[PDB]
Amino acid sequence: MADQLTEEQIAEFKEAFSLFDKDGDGTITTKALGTVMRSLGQNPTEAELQDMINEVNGTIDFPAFLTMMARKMKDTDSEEEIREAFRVFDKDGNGYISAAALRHVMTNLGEKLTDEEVDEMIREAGQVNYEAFVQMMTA
Amino acid sequence: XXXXXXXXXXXXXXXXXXXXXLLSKQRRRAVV
Repeated sequence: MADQLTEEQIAEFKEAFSLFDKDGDGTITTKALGTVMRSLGQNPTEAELQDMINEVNGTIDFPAFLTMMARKMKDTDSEEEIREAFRVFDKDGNGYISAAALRHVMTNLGEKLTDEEVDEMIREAGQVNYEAFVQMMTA
Repeated sequence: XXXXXXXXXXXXXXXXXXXXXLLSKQRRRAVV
């Protein structure tokens, strides 16, 4: 969906779109999608653009441009969501968390997890590293 | 005193025998 982004990327993206829009229609050419992304720091090579117009005629409207930035931002955020989700598990932050620490903080997180689900969770996997916890979460 | 030695050997054998003796796919992106 598009609720993954806050207000403040969307108000910035309409700021970039209405700056280089042609006549206020909400239209840009297949050149201007390149210059509107390099105006904000993001510098993709032309293969990254080449698939998105194939994924959406020559008229790139503002809901089409908003959906392409949402997929361009969510893939790196879905790859990096899980490390900061791992940070409250260990006290130091290198990735090493105790097994005795993990049965009171993971049964109390608010998804109605009982004592039985985290007991299945850790014995289908001392202290375990960080990259194994992605290996055991995504499965 | 053979009964005490047999009871101690039986207790040692019993102690040696005693010593020798999911979630859904969206809940895992939810719990993360």
